[PDB]
Amino acid sequence: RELPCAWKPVTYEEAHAPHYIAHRKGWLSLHTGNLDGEDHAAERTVEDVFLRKFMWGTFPGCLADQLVLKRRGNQLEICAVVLRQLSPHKYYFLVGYSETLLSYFYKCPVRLHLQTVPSKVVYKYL
Amino acid sequence: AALVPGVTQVDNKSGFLQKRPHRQHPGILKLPHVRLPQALANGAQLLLLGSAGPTMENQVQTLTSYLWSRHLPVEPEELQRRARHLEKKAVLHALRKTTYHWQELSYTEGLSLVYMAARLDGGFAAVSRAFHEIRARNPAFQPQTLMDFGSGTGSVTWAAHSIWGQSLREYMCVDRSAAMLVLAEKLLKGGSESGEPYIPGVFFRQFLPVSPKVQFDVVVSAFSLSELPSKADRTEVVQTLWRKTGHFLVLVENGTKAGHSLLMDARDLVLKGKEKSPLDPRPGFVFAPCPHELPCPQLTNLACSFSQAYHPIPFSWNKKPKEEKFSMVILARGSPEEAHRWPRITQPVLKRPRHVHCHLCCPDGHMQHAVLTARRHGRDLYRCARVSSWGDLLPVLT
Amino acid sequence: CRLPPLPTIREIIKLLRLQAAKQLSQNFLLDLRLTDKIVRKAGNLTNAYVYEVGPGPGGITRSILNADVAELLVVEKDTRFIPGLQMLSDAAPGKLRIVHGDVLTFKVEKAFSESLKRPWEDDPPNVHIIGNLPFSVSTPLIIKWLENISCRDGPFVYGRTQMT
RNA sequence: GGACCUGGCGGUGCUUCAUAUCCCUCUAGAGGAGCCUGUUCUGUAAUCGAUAAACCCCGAUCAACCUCACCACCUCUUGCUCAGCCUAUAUACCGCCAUCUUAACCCUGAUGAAGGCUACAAAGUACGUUAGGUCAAGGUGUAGCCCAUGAGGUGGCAAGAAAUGGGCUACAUUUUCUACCCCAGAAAAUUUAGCAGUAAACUGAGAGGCUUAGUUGAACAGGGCCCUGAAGCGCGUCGUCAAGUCGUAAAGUGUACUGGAAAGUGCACUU
Ligand SMILES: C[S@@+](CC[C@H](N)C(=O)[O-])C[C@H]1O[C@@H](n2cnc3c(N)ncnc32)[C@H](O)[C@@H]1O
Ligand code: SF4
Ligand SMILES: [Mg+2]
Ligand SMILES: [Mg+2]
Ligand SMILES: [Mg+2]
Ligand SMILES: [Mg+2]
Ligand SMILES: [Mg+2]
Ligand SMILES: [Mg+2]
Repeated sequence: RELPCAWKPVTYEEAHAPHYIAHRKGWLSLHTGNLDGEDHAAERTVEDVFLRKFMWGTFPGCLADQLVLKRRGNQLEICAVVLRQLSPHKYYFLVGYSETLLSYFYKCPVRLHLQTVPSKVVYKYL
Repeated sequence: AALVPGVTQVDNKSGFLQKRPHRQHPGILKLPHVRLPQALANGAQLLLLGSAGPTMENQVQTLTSYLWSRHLPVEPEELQRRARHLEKKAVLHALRKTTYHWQELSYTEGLSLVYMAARLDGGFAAVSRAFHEIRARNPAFQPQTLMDFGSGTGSVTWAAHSIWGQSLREYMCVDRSAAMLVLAEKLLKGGSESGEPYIPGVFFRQFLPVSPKVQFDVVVSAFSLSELPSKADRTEVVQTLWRKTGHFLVLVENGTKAGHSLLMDARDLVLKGKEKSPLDPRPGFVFAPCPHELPCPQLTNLACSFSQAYHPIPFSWNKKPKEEKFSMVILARGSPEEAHRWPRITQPVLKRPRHVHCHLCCPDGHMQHAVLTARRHGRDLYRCARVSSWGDLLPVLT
Repeated sequence: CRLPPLPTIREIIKLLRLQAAKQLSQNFLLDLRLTDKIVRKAGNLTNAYVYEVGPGPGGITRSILNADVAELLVVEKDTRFIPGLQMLSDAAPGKLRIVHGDVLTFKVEKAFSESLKRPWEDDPPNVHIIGNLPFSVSTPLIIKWLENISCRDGPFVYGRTQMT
């Protein structure tokens, strides 16, 4: 263009800035590690990193939004939001596959909670 | 590769090694900590007496950081190139995010005072080191005539005075800002609107003279080309200054990637003469800091800068000594004096037990990271490297 | 031959201590280019002896010195311009000889050497006068010099000196 | 050739006040002595340089015959262990800090360029960036030397002088010691804050120079600005030799005379 001539849909998580994390947004992962006195916060962080990368590479172009990783006791719930573009048979295949891999990789009863949506739920435009 | 272990030897001319210690070897160009002339500091403080409170400290810091982190203006072709990719992968917003907003600084009276308080001592130190280069390597040079493009507060004028005042007789100071010209005159007159100038023969002009007939012995441009709004303006200004340069053209910018790129563009422009039949037919070479005229081996991803420590003007916020990091290039008319041009140390020298790290820009146009040790290179060359510092010349031959 | 830059009207107001531009009571030709034209029209001045009247800021002075004169006798009434003319003399050693006094009473007949005196019937004697004076002073001056030509005295002791 | 219109000055000054930050005033403390650091000059072959590496076993500390570092001489060699070095690089990334940038509709002018307000209302409504610092409470790599950037041995090195910048100690009579916790007895120039539970003085608790809890408790408190805010008036609408590879920021109209003409005077007219 020209020098003084210079002088995108976003979901809720994308729209709101980091300084709203406890004001408007929430926390994607929920666990006891960061509480006072509790241990293994770093191990939970590393587990979260691996889960997010694995899920984004195992459901490519399906996840409409970011994961929600809940932990109760030794349970590990992945609440994901996906699109209605892939066939349900492939979704069932991938759910079973991912559940079994993550259970045998983290030695805990992992479980997965797909929620399909017709399309990205755009909050605003930035 | 100007240091081959066991082959390259110290350059002993004038019987250097025999008659004088290693701490005074001819490539030692380091300057002691710079102190501004008492008249200049007193004038600055007197002019700033009106308002020197906590606001002025913040204003000085903000202006300093803004000038240091300022980028070169974005050429329109660059906007097109980036916009094409952004479209391929809203685009205007992405450009507003990923492009530097370059603005003209209008130096009114308040911003002139702030710029004085923020940059007078730093500019003085940088220009003093640049001038000391010439003085040390050519002690016979006795200039009678100096021009200063973008002479803001007169730092170049004062440094040239401190060095060559017994011969200089005319100081042309070009600056389109009336407030900055007024401030420079007040500084020369002891900070008082009425008085007698400390330096004789200083002429102040608001427009750059453009005529190859009038030619100056030293032409200086310190932290001035970064304020020009486009590459076309920079090119025309550099061409004019080189045309009017008689012996030496000293260009000094901030020691950043932007400053180094600007200076290397100017260096290439001057070296690759395009004028078909100029009034002055003498060619130009790089007197310092480059030992060659080949393209800079650090323009790819790094920069090239030099440091000069100095004592700031006493203020409510200036307590400890500071360091001025600046890029420089000196272009001289004629041809190189001899074929024994020496490597330049372009980074801090690291002294470690029984070895020394020097990063050298060799005459062949390449950088060399040399770890000089006595057993490998020779006792005399090891001691010369041990005593040398950032921005000095290493006397090595063959 | 490098000479000092011509003073702009700002430096001239500062020099005369008026502090403003509408109080000069004088008009200066601060265009070195028109003065080049005038000195060109004065003739060929190479190795000539020029008696320049009404120097003022020194545009005419700079123009004349740019031509290869031998001696340039300057006669200035005001002392605020002698500093500038002294700087001019230093810039061009040996050529500018400055004097303080009135042109209506200054005696040019003794100024130059007696080896320049040509006879009246021969060519003009290599001695020129150039002048940009106040018009309140150039008319009495030309009347006086016309009387001098009639009597063959004064500036015309050297012969048929040409005036511009 | 005639009439009209838009304008633009990246413009120029002033006026009044809101004028808080910043001022100026005003208030209260901060220079001597002894050591330690910064800069300069002088001097040496050389470093008055450092202790996850001495000493000390009150605090700290100087040189210590510690040891590393420097200078001058030497020695060792397949050796420690497919050896050995904290030698470089965050100018490798990550991390941690910091810098900078981030339209429509409706009327008027004869349907011309063009213009549209009055409140006791008259056409107007809708992330990147950085030769950045950090290798001391943290990582993932990449390079270097490998008859030496490794391991030893013998000597030396242990500086001098000023002016100024900074830091640590003691600096008392409104003091010090005991009993008490307040009626006893003995001793002898810049700068930092201000704006109040603040300054100053005095205690406790912590993680092991930094975070929290208390006690006593002042002095001064007036004038004006920079700069945005709120508006108003005015002004203002450059030249030249051959184009820049040029320089720079009462008043009028006629006519006559003008030889002290950068324009003056005389006569007649105009606003
Ligand atoms: C702010 S000074 C830079 C610092 C100054 N050189 C010093 O030594 O401290 C640069 C000045 O150059 C002026 N400038 C920019 N372009 C110019 C030009 N073409 N001719 C003359 N001055 C120019 C600007 O007004 C600006 O004030
Ligand atoms: S000294 Fe070398 S690295 Fe520096 S600007 Fe010159 S050529 Fe480049
Ligand atoms: Mg080290
Ligand atoms: Mg020592
Ligand atoms: Mg070691
Ligand atoms: Mg870095
Ligand atoms: Mg008359
Ligand atoms: Mg008349």
